[PDB]
Amino acid sequence: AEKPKLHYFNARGRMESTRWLAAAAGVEFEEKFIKSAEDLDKLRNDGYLMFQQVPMVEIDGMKLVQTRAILNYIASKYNLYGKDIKERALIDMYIEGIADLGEMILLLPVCPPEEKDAKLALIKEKIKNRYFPAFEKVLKSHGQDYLVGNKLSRADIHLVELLYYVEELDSSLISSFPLLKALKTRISNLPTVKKFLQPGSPRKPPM
Amino acid sequence: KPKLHYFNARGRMESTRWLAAAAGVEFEEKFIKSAEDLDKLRNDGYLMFQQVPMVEIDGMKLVQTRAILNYIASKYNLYGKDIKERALIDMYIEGIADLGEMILLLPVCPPEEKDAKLALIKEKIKNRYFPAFEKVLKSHGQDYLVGNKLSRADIHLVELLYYVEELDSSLISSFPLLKALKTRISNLPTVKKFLQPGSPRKPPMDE
Repeated sequence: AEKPKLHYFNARGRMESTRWLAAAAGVEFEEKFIKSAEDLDKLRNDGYLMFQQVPMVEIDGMKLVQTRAILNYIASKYNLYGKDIKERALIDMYIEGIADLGEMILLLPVCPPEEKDAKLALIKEKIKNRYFPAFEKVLKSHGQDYLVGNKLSRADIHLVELLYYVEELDSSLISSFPLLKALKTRISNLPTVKKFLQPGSPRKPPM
Repeated sequence: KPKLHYFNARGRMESTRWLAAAAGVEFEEKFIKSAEDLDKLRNDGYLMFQQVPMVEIDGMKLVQTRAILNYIASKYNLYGKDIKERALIDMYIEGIADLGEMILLLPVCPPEEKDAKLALIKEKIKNRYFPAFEKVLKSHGQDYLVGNKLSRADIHLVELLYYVEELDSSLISSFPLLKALKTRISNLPTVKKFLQPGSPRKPPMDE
């Protein structure tokens, strides 16, 4: 078959969690960077973007836009979405929480300086009182190596992706959560993830 | 019977009310009225991220809108036949949610920004979203968005068409197929029942 093709800017943005997930799944893919406005216009004009926006991933005859659509399909194809419907609910619950926190951090740079030193305080407070304790609690509930069904899933990947960004913001934030640390160590040590974390992978830098 | 915990309002629960009801599911609701109605669910451990919507369903307490919806869509055979169908469904409904979201928080928009944000929402409706969906209907000529059969995508799009009608009734005017769909979907027994006075269908907010 043809290798999936990822169309985005040569940046993290809204395409990174897809890069992490496909790499974690050991899926080989090609990137096509948008590097000019005219490049993006090429895409619209050719009819490649349903809602005129990227990320778009070409995969299995499809031109999938919308991060959640692209990720849902990849997680499913490569068996990282639970073994049943109830497992998918826990997974969706977890990863939607991660997306919410993700979202905040993603857009934190593109706001005013006036709204900034409170939005940061508000992010850090939610990490430490809402988000991190909830994932710790889940890992403590079962004592197992993965978040769901004692098997690696997209929740592990997306959370560990998130714990990497949380590190860049403030490395002290995980410090009271030992099981999250252990998870971040365990997942970074999986062969595919470890390859992704190595220099030269498709992992992107911060802005 | 599933139990919706939300405020007595549309909010982030309404699209679940539509979907439950389209699928012939009787649910109960439990309305939060005070900040200490909310505060009870948090300390009771009922909310994973201390937030509503929450649905009690099949022994789970599911939070996050997308988790609830995905679960209900699959359980009631409204999520397509396979992963490729779901992907087209996901692509479509995430587009819908993106527009839904802009419309959902128009009321809470800073008042000096409201004029531009409203004007931008209409531009997107007219140029981005409504044509994408007209083009889909026109490409297969079939009565439903996906798989020649009822899916959550038809339900979510129709719901949106009603919020767009409340905003500006001219917007749908040159989208014949969107018009045709809104009509056919609103005459499905369960939906017609939902649109009738005295259902769990919630009003627009006003203050």
